[PDB]
Amino acid sequence: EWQGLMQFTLPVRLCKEIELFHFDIGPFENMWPGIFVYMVHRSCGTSCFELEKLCRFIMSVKKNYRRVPYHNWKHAVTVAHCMYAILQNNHTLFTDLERKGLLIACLCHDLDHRGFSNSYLQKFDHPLAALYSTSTMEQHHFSQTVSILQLEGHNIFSTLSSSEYEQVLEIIRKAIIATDLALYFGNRKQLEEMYQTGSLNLNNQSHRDRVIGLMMTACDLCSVTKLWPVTKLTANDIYAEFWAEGDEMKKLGIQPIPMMDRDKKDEVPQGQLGFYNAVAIPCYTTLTQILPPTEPLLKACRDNLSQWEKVIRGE
Ligand SMILES: Cn1ccc2ncnc(Oc3ccc(Nc4nc5ccccc5[nH]4)cc3)c21
Ligand SMILES: [Mg+2]
Ligand SMILES: [Zn+2]
Repeated sequence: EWQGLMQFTLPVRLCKEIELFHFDIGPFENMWPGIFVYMVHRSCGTSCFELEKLCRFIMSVKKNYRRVPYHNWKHAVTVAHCMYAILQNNHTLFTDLERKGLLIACLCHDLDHRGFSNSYLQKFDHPLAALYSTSTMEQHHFSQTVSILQLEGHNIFSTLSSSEYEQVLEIIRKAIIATDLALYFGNRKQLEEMYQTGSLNLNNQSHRDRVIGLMMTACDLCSVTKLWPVTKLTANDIYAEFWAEGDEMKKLGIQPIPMMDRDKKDEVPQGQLGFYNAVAIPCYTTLTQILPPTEPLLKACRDNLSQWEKVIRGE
């Protein structure tokens, strides 16, 4: 498996399209791992990692994604691609070590996701909720990454110094924890505060960490920044999984919130519009303000929002 991956070269007809924010990995399933290789080479250099160790890592990450409807291997690569495009349009603002870490983090941010929310696992007293009280799945996701890195021939940061190793693990740690949507609101409120007061300093490490946190959220939800046909199909995958979580509550004899209730299928468009306005728009809006080149994401988000309006209005 990892043998054929090293030989892979990306089709030339996709060299300029892959750089676009709205790029859809959808119809390139068996190219996905090589696409991640491509992106890492272009953003961090070809002589950044040993190819063998990197390919072993990608393949092990792949297999440790469960066959769930949304939080699966495809989602990982999609989030990784969004991050790539962000980093490519903001060349100088991020260090070499941050580029390596963030792309790895995006690929690993949902490792061994069971298809259940933190809310579900905490309610029903899951061993993972017993272990990690808050940001349950996210701490597991990172745990999983560490385990994979500590496998033989999988340590892709082996060439980095002892000091550089513990720095990139912290960058990875924070980026993955930040993908907990519950933490997003506080983060974005703080970043908006700093912008309008003009107290935002990118020399400030804790300010850097916050900006990165927002980038993680923006990449995580980047399905809303694709073209309407792609976005609509991704919406189907999210709800299929949400509804599967809903069914598991019904089997336990407990009625789930309408978001996860499949009998509330009609209220999906209204739920979507609400989500775009409350969560998606402010996200990409604040990100655009901090990183102006990321504007095509906001533009793309506005487009889809208006499409859900047409749905609600029946057009
Ligand atoms: C996580 N995620 C990543 C990308 C992405 N794209 C779209 N939706 C996402 O997640 C949701 C899904 C649903 C809701 N709300 C909701 N309210 C409802 C009320 C009734 C019925 C369904 C309802 N659904 C909010 C967020 C996405
Ligand atoms: Mg997650
Ligand atoms: Zn995710």
